[PDB]
Amino acid sequence: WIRPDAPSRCTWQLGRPASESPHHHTAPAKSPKILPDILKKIGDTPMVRINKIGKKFGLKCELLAKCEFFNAGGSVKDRISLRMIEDAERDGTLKPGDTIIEPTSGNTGIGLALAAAVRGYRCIIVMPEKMSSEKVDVLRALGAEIVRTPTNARFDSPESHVGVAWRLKNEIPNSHILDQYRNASNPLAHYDTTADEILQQCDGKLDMLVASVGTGGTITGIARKLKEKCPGCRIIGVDPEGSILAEPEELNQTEQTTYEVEGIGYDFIPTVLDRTVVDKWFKSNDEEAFTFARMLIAQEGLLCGGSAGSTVAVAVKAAQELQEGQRCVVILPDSVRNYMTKFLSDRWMLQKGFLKKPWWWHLRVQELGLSAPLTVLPTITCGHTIEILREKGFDQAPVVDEAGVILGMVTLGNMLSSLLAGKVQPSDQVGKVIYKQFKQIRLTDTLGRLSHILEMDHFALVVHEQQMVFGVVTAIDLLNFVAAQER
Amino acid sequence: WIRPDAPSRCTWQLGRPASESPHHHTAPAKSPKILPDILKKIGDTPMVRINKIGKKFGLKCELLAKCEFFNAGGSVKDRISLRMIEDAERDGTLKPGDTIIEPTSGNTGIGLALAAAVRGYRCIIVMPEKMSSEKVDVLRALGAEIVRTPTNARFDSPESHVGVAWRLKNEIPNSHILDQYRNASNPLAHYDTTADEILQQCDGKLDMLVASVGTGGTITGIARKLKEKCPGCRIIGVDPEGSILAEPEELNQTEQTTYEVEGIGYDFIPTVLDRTVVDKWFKSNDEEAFTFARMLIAQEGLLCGGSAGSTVAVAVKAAQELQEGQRCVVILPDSVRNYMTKFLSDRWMLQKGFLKEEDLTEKKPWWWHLRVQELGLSAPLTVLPTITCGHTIEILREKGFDQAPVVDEAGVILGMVTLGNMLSSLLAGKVQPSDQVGKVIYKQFKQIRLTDTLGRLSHILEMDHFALVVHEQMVFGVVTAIDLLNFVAAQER
Ligand code: HEM
Ligand code: HEM
Ligand SMILES: *Cc1c(COP(=O)(O)O)cnc(C)c1O
Ligand SMILES: *Cc1c(COP(=O)(O)O)cnc(C)c1O
Ligand code: NA
Ligand code: NA
Repeated sequence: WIRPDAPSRCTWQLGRPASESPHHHTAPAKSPKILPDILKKIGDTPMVRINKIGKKFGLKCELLAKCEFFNAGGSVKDRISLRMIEDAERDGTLKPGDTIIEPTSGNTGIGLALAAAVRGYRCIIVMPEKMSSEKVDVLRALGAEIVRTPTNARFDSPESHVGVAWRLKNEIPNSHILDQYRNASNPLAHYDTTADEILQQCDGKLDMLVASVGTGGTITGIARKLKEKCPGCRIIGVDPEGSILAEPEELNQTEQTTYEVEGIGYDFIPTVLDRTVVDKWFKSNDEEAFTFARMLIAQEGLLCGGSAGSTVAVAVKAAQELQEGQRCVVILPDSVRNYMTKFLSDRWMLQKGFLKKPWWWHLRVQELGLSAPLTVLPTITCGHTIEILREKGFDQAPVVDEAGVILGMVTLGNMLSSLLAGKVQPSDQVGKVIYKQFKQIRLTDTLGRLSHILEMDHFALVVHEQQMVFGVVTAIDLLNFVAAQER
Repeated sequence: WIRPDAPSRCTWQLGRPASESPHHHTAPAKSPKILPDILKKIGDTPMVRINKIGKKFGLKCELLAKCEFFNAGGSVKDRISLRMIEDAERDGTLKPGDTIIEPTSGNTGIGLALAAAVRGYRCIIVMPEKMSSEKVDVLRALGAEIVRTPTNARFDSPESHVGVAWRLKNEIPNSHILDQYRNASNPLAHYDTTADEILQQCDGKLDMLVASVGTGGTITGIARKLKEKCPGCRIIGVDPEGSILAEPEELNQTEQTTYEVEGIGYDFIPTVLDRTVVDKWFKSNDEEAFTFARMLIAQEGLLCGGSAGSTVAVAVKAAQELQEGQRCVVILPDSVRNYMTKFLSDRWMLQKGFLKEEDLTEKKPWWWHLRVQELGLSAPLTVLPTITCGHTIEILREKGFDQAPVVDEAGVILGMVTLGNMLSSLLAGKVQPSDQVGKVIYKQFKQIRLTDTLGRLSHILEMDHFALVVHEQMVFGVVTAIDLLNFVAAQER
């Protein structure tokens, strides 16, 4: 076994010329008009000015986001996945149809699974239990095999994601662990490409770089290059509370060692992380990470993930010293796709304790002044439905059976349109026209609750615990109320 | 009210010089090094060669995918959202802080909500009930207000997405419906940009273009440009069963008018759709759409949506008429993000009948239907929750076990402890020998029955490390992925 935290034997030093590098460096390769496969859509990610969040928190400098979620697999890790595989192929390590096994928090796994799918490798991913089910869904669809490990397993225990990866490799002939924690291809991808894109996009002018840290390849690769090209650029590392990557060590004094944000922080120092090139660390927490991720979406239209939020949360503190004319770049590592049922969900945010209202929000449904609806039996014909709605002056009716079970809604307009198009005959029962989907809501529920319900259903049927329908309410009724009140 | 199917008053005809257009026309532009905002990340999408799928279905031509899911909002509609807003701003129609209301199947709503978030407009989306909750979650996060309409509401009834959009607008001052069904800004975005990109990318050489159809903006804009610049190019339109877009009308004969694929097909002919520039239509269905979308992911690594699947399902038939050296381009409209809990989920697919246990078990390994009991389980040592960390080390070592379920006096399973994690914890000073195991115990696990299959175990092991075998409450066994691997390897030796 080779431990993921063994001290690095890299003899790189700032001031040492590139000639002396024992490593293979891949230069930018002119992209053809037609990409031979999706793996060429990795790199050259956009750099986008942040327009509202910096100003809101009193930054004077320019704040720019390097948006790594536009890579083919949706994350920054697509760069290292591709580079680790290509170098291993060049080395003769990785032969056609071999098996790739990787311990990952998710994104390196997705990157590797995507390349494996394209290139024809068997791919086995080992991922802690805390990681999102959205990651599992994409991994499965890409044909990866998936093993999970307890989130709280110490990294050197047999059941850690690293321990289990090495134990699987030992049982599977022609398997390899490319090993993002030790493989130079990880930070070198960022040194050769990500860093050169940033310089190019900024015309070599950059005062601060803020990056969250997991393996440390991103911050290490970018920093080694920037210290060479742009030594005035301050390097700011972001580490979650619970992790021990940050220096000085006094920053890491808490009991808690778990957190909800995914992809950053560890219980060991990865070999590829060079902490000497980080000028200053900040600790982040889950609440600010998710607050800022939601802000990035809502104010900048940037559909990014949790650690992107961590990074920007730090950047608005760290770049406060910068002046107008100066420039801070942040790395946004992955996409909102990984977190659809996590921080993107208000219910989740509430459950986890991580979370303004219009004037009408706390009012109750009954204050709408509901009209008691006409109801019809499910045995009514399409023709008699038209006749009774028009005769009684209603445009719709709940269909309710003899036992009082609400079966759905019919409307005058849809019944007429269906008749006139020959979809139903006047003597048909209403089965082919009835709207079956609706949501019940109480007389005593809030209009806020109604508003939420109306994001999923057209019709809310008003009921009460104490068999009767008190009203049918749609979004137009709620608007009419709100508008009338304020006119 | 203006019906979204009124006959087009456009007098374009194939052969009329571009100098006769009365429209505003843009073109693809080089983008700046630093984007001023994310709305610049729209257009110039990749054209990617499809390497496995074409060959597998016998195609001789080159098959290329235009991947619109790389746009800022995740779809092709980001092009028309931006264009409709920019034109309405230049017009003087849309003023600072006005309200945008749009009837949408979801992607145009997302596009407009994204632009509205950036530029500061109130945005109200009106979306049929069938559209995914993933769309709702993105819309919500972008600050859009969301209203829904019955999926099988006829377009001309008051409760359709188009009818409800009109009724909302009438009650909200300073609101506008940009109206993708009638607004020239929709097909023009594709005529001016999408089509020109496709031609630049193909060096002006292609033989067939296959596109699925909803508003008709994509196919109409592309086809009008291609018919002018590449008149050999065959235009193939894809329409779901249940929709009336396709011609001849005989193709549209069907029992149902509902389907699960999102973003294509309608019960009316949108004003922006020019069907005269479509050479041939193919009817698609849900099963092939989702089969092909999953195949695009699994074989090409293209993280696309349902209608992308519809399009490729048709392309592998339509392009059979092409020979080696010809080229077919397909439009892939949106991303897998919208369908995470729909076609991406095997449970949803099974529930819907688009996946049948038969070919779900054809691809299955020999061990798949063996039972957990056939692993030959060892009775595990269990320990009480009052055991100390020190005594856990001792009893595991003494009795020869690497792990033990923690089980209270009443038989409740509290979790697992392991020798390795207990020792690492002790050596690192996280616990002391006399501590109880609360801080080291793994509380997460999944129960499985002796009579469950190894296929079921395999699924379980994609979510949990430990499966604890129980029966109707003694523990029969503890199983992990490594145990399953060892068993399969031993039987295959
Ligand atoms: C003048 C430039 C450089 C020199 C002279 C240098 C030198 C070395 C040497 C001697 C090794 C040890 C090989 C071995 O133990 O088998 C090594 C490993 C490594 N280098 Fe470099 N290196 C340079 C640049 C870089 C850069 C730019 C990066 C990353 C951005 C990097 C990352 C690594 C990593 C991750 C390893 C593996 C560490 C280990 O196994 O302990 N190096 N380097
Ligand atoms: C090249 C010569 C073209 C001419 C002479 C032409 C002409 C016209 C005219 C005169 C109208 C106004 C209808 C009215 O309100 O009276 C119109 C509307 C329109 N045009 Fe064009 N057009 C051209 C190209 C295009 C192209 C390339 C597209 C789409 C790619 C397009 C799509 C439309 C649409 C969607 C409308 C709105 C239709 C309506 O409201 O009924 N046109 N066009
Ligand atoms: C990997 C990752 C990071 C950190 O990048 P390293 O190069 O591993 O330090 C941050 N966020 C997410 C979501 C990641 O996957
Ligand atoms: C809009 C859309 C289509 C059809 O494009 P049109 O330009 O409206 O014909 C196909 N698929 C998806 C997912 C869409 O959003
Ligand atoms: Na993590
Ligand atoms: Na649809």
